[PDB]
Amino acid sequence: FAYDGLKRQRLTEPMVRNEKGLLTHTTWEDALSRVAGMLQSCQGNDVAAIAGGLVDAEALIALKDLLNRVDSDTLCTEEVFPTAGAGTDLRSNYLLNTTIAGVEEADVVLLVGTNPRFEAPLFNARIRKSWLHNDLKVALIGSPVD
Amino acid sequence: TRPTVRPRNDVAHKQLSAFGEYVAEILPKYVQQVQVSCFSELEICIHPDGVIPVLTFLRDHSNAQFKSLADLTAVDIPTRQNRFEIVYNLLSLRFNSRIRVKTYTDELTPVESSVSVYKAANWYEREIWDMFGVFFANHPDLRRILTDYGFEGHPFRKDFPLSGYVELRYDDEVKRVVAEPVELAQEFRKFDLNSPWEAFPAYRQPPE
Amino acid sequence: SRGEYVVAKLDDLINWARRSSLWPMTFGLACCAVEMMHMAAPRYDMDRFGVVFRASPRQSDVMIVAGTLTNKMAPALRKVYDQMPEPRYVVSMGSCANGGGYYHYSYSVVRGCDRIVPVDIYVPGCPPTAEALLYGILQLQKKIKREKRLRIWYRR
Amino acid sequence: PTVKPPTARKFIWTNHKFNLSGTPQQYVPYSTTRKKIQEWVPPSTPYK
Amino acid sequence: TSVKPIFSRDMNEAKRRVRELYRAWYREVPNTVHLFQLDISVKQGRDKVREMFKKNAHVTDPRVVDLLVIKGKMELEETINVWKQRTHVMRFFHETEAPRPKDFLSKFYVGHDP
Amino acid sequence: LHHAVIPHGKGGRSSVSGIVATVFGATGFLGRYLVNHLGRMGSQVIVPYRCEPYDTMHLRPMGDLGQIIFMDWNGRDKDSIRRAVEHSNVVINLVGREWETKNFDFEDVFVKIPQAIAQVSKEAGVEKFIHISHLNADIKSSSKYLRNKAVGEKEVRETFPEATIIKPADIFGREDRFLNYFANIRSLGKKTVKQPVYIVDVTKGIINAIKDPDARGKTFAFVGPNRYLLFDLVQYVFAVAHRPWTTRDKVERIHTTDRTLPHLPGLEDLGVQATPLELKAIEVLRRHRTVQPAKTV
Amino acid sequence: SNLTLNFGPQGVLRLVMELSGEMVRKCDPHIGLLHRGTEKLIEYKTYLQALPYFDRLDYVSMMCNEQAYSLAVEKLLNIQPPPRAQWIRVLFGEITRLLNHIMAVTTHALDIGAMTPFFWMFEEREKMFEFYERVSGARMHAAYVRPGGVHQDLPLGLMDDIYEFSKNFSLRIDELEEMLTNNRIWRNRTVDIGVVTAEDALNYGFSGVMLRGSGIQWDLRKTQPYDVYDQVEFDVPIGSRGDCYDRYLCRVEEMRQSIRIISQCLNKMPPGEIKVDDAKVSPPKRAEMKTSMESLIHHFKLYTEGYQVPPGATYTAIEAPKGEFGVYLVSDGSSRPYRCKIKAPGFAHLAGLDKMSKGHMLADVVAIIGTQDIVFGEVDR
Amino acid sequence: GVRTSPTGEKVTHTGQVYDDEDYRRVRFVGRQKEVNENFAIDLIAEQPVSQVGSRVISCDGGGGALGHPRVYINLDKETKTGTCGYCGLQFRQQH
Amino acid sequence: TYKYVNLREPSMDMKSVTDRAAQTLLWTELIRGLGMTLSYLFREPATINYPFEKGPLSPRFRGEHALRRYPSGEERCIACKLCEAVCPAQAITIEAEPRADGSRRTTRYDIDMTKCIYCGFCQEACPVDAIVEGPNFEFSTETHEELLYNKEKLLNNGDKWEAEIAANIQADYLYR
Ligand SMILES: CCCCCCCCCCCCCCCCCC(=O)OC[C@H](COP(=O)(O)OCCN)OC(=O)CCCCCCCCCCCCCCCCC
Ligand SMILES: NC(=O)C1=CN([C@@H]2O[C@H](COP(=O)(O)OP(=O)(O)OC[C@H]3O[C@@H](n4cnc5c(N)ncnc54)[C@H](OP(=O)(O)O)[C@@H]3O)[C@@H](O)[C@H]2O)C=CC1
Ligand code: SF4
Ligand code: SF4
Ligand code: SF4
Ligand SMILES: [Zn+2]
Repeated sequence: FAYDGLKRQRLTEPMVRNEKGLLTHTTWEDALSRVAGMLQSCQGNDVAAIAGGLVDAEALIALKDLLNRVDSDTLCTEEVFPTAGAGTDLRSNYLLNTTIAGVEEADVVLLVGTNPRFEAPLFNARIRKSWLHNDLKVALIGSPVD
Repeated sequence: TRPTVRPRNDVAHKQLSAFGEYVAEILPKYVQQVQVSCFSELEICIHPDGVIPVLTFLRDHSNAQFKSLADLTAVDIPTRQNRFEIVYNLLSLRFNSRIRVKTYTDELTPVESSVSVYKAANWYEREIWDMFGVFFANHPDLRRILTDYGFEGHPFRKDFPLSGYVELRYDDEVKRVVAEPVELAQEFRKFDLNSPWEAFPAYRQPPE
Repeated sequence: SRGEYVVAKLDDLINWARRSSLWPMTFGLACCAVEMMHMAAPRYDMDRFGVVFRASPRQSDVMIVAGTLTNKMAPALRKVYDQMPEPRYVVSMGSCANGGGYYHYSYSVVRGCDRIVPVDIYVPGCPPTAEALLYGILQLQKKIKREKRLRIWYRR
Repeated sequence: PTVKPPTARKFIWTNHKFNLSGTPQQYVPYSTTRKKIQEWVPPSTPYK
Repeated sequence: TSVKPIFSRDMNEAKRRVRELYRAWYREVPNTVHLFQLDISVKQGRDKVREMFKKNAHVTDPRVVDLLVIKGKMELEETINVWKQRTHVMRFFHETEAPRPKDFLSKFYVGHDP
Repeated sequence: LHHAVIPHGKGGRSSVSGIVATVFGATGFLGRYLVNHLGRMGSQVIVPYRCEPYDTMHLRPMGDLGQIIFMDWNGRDKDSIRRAVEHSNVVINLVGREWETKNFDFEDVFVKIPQAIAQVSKEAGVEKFIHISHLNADIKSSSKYLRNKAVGEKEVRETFPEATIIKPADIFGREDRFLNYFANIRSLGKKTVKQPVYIVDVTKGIINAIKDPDARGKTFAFVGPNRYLLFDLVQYVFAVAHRPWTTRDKVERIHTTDRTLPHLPGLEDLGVQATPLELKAIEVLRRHRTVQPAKTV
Repeated sequence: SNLTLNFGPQGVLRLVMELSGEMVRKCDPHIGLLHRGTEKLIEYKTYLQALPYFDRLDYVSMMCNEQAYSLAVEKLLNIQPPPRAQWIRVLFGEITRLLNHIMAVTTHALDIGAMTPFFWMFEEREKMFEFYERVSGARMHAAYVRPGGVHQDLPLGLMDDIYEFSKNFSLRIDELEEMLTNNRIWRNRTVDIGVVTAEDALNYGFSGVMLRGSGIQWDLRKTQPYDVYDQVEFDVPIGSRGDCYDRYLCRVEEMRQSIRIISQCLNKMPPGEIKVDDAKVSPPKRAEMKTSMESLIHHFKLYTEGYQVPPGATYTAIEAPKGEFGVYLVSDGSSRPYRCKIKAPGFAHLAGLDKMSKGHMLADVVAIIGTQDIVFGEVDR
Repeated sequence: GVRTSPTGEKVTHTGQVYDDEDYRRVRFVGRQKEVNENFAIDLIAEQPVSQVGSRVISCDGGGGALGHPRVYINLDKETKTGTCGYCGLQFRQQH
Repeated sequence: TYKYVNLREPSMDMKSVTDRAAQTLLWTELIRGLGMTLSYLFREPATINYPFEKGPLSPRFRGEHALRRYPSGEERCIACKLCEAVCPAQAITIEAEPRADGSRRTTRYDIDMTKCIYCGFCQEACPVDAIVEGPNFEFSTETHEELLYNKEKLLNNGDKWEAEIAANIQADYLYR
């Protein structure tokens, strides 16, 4: 039911700041020229990048190649994952390594610090299906959420 | 099942089954299948090398005497490696009967032209060149008959869109009807009308 | 002024003579030709309006496009339209001539004859009745009646 | 209709009109639906 | 993988047919510019025939170039016999069409089409 | 930018081009091919017409459904001009006469009408205005045409400061009055030098001046690629057309040489390759038939 | 050398003539000028939706082509119409036959020069179009004969008017036949013109009068009979010389025998329903659509999806007035056709135009294009 | 019950009216915007709530076979009327 | 069951040969054709005086489209989209939403009358008799887009023509 936010508040035209500091409509040549004029004056840690929650892999590697052409490695996300130790070098310590389906094979689940009902609702539904049909033993470390 | 159900004609069914046995055993070199539908219509499915020997048999044999070529048809079925299915509808006036002769080709194998047998085909399979792209070898005048002269592609192929790729309009700069890429003011609205429940258990195909 | 009155009466005279003596060139493309022939038939009888039956294209006043305009015949339509002397008019008759109709999404159909020739009167139907085609021809005559060639010429 | 009159309604036109094609009262087509995709209206204050 | 041929047995007979078809088109182009009273030069029509022959130059199948020679013969028959009009001849010259964007940047500017 | 005027499609007939154009004088020689080239992009073209609507019929196949809106206008009435320009984002002015009439002289056509159109389009919020003058326009010129056209150029530049003024020299096409004037005259040869520009190049230049934001406030000179003397030009027209109504002002404008203006940009700065006379003069003059090309300077 | 003419499109037809003075050495009909791609548009539309395309193929034989397509779909559905719908189909099929033969004879006389029986017989044709408008609401393209029967029952008092028409129509045939049959100018334009042998007529795929003018005793209403043609009594006219004059006489006699059939159908119309009483094929009544739940579901699903036709291929041919009109319908099990080839007689007749106009003259070409009743809608599809 | 935008352009029963800065009003310049002046949402609000003495009412829109499919409406809510889903008429149990 | 047209042998006695020669030399059947044309000269012609006289029609006639209302002003159309589903030309385009009182109604109901084939499947598919193809056939236009009806034009056609549409449906609905 969130598809009707997809037709409200949409950014449909390129916007640049005028002399009053107000966002005004413009073409793609003007907007991309005013961005590339600042990108050509940057180098090193002069330019950074933050990705959001809804970003595809193609644009992620597009912006990573572009900010490596300026030699900028400050490429950040918003959701903080700890880089102490292996970090993101090995894929095992940031995946759901078992599977969503592997909950059907489990007998004990320890849910640490999470509310899987509202973070991953169908993962919670798969835990409940294992709870019902396979008699899964679930323990939660965290706040007593329903 | 008296008022609303079409009555079965078992006499013509048994007669067309006997004549299908007859054609299948006189010509085993080309006849691959023989089938009779539930509404008593006979189909002889042959190999494309035997277009001229089968059609001259049914035209000339005294038990067949299929003198008239009613219709000549291709059917595009893209899930086959021989996607085109050439259909000959034949009428015997002596025995008051109709027979269907069916063969096959892909885009590149030519089919032998049956203008030696039935001259009626001189336009019909010519139409099959214009609509499907099936070449017919040893045809006297094979060219397009229904589409426009500079038309590229073959329209009744099922990988060809409903509209074309080009549309015509008069342009006043060049003082000429010109062709441009097709742009509709309203798209043809594809409807998905197939019911997801099985209608006919008799035609059920076995699964894998 | 006097000259305005003179050119107004002369416009009324030449508009009377051009609408009361329309000669049609009828494209018998498709089923609308049958209903044009019924508009020429003794019931509706175009000839009593001064609208003669099957004049030649090089002396006709109105091109009635009656039937589907395919891609193969669109240059022939424009060529016959170009051979018509002025003032020439075009009546579009039925849905295929109007906008493509039942063959609008076809690969081989011009989607309306107004992609080819300038159209004055759009008569809708599939086919429009012969009485409806005659209504369209009388509306064409009324359009000719309110032309202002000599009034605008005197004002230019 | 003098003998068998039509059944009267509050919405049937009391004043019939003829064919108006060629007049300033003629029909002009238009889309009868509202705007689908709402745009982001940028704020009227400066960004400082 | 053994198929029935159309006219040619290998690629050399097919190149013979392509060569004779190109010869017939090269002879026909001045008559085509003359009797259709086209506004193009004879050199420009010959460049269009060269472009339409080199468009299909990558084909390495004898049956496909057989059907291409057959369709070029049909187009030449519709050109010699005056069956085409001036419009059908000039549809090879896409004059009234806009120039299509070629680079990435102008295609980015005009729309979504790759 | 409003949502209904964002360009969509592939630039064909049923696409949206984002141009809402009001072409004054579209029922003439330049307005014909301009409404043609605008309508093949999918532009909302507004055609104000003075003439009988019959004389607008050829403008009706030029666009998609609802794309050309015909409306009446008087050249002395600012109200109909405001009624025609109050929705447009570009206003092109193509109003002109080769001769003066009883109701309209050169001052009524070249001075008052462009000032009225440009002023009313200035007070209506129109972004782009395009005025069409002649290359040989001059205040002290011998012909009343070029005098009043230079005065109208000055007035348009001072009442619409961002207006694009365009100088074609002597336009040739199928419906022209330059090659067809020479082919039917059956005046003489003098020391007059002419470079004629082709009408599709003029139309492509007008449209590339609509699309370019850097063409605002410029003055362009649309000239062909070859300057010809008058005598051998006229003899080449008689050579192509297979041959052995006027005013004195037209004679003054044929024997007036086309000035070279290097300080004004041309068709090569709007992306338009100028089409020479030797490619299109046969297309113009094949009508007049019951060839050595002309020497330049 | 020899002359080559191009009688262009100034239906419509392009003709490339190779002449040898007055003679005709080669006749090449360039067609496709009304090719609209009907039988590709049929593939994306349901069976009810593909029905009105058949009205517009032979656009002077509308309810006949409706009947042929309806018989094809009902054959693939294994259902049959009620008897009253069958008698209505045969009745309006013979009224359609009168329409087509009036069009044929009067335009064949109009092109040769006899322009008067055109006007005389189109008043009768106007009255039969009033019969179509009374039965269906449209004067030409009725969309009336549907798979399952017909769309709607006859309005009260229609059969009395079909009686009053049929009582007087034989005098109209008689005054047409007075103007043309014994006329020496009409005989001089049609007797030695386009003689077709019976073996070449069978070989060229000719059908109808084009066979029966050459003495072949073949009519599909007798030999391969459909709805109630085995229950009506009529005669089949047979020619003797295979020319334009025998085909003219065959069409006049088929008007006579159609009047005979219409008299028998008026006297033998049974009571009953007019659709098949399977509401999974033909839609229910509007009074029971608005009351019954099953009937509303069946109304919804027939006017949105349509009936599913079982998978199979059929060639259903009827005797249209131009000859054997056939529909080769291929169904894949869905509610839309997979394929619909439309056999029309004018295609094979116009293919045989080149043999029929050998050794004749240029003004005999218009007589041969008249004796083959060629409507280019059915030729080009 | 029509209303009017500040542009002077009439508002339809949908609520559609072109914006002030929208070029597509140029099609109404010199011509008229054809709106219907009998808004059905205003005309159905003038109808009286029918007081009936049953728990379930039926509606066919009047005319029998000339109306809509016949539907049954439950009238258990005294807070609210039971509106016919087709014709918009509304009913109430009188107790 | 068959008859031979044109298989008569002419007689060869002197009587019938002289009859055929008198027919040749005295042009007797040509005088017969002149007599038939002279007979139609003295008949009343079949010509009605249009526009003042109209050709006869039936209540089933399929002319210009209109959207009907209930006898309370509420429009009959409830956006079920059966009429654009069955439309063989795809001339109907419908868009809908619930309006301010919750009723299932259309915001767009367009019929391209230049696409329309006038076969009346929309009026017979409509379960509430909303869209009808009424009696009007005299609605020729001078412009192509005037034959592209939106919902407002069709509702004005219904308000214009309801006094006749309701009587035609009253005369015909028992056959439906
Ligand atoms: C200085 C002042 C004078 C200026 C010069 C003018 C001198 C006089 C010229 C002739 C008359 C000019 C006026 C013409 C008619 C103007 C009014 C008009 O058009 O009325 C229309 C009316 C018919 O009305 P309508 O719309 O057709 O209705 C159909 C009914 N179902 O029409 C009618 O009722 C009949 C119209 C008849 C028109 C007049 C007759 C024709 C012209 C005759 C003279 C010229 C031709 C001479 C012969 C030519 C060669 C044979
Ligand atoms: N050789 C050339 O073509 C050149 C032309 N130009 C300029 O380009 C412009 C267009 O050229 P061109 O097409 O040849 O000219 P046209 O004469 O062919 O077209 C002029 C247009 O303006 C209209 N018009 C003329 N006078 C008036 C008036 N008084 N009031 C209202 N409308 C009027 C005409 O309509 P109507 O039919 O009603 O008269 C027509 O639509 C002109 O300004 C011309 O000076 C510049 C350089 C060269
Ligand atoms: S609008 Fe329809 S009935 Fe008319 S000619 Fe076209 S297909 Fe035939
Ligand atoms: S009459 Fe037929 S084509 Fe016209 S809108 Fe109704 S269903 Fe569609
Ligand atoms: S007009 Fe009738 S069929 Fe069409 S959407 Fe409205 S209620 Fe349904
Ligand atoms: Zn209700």
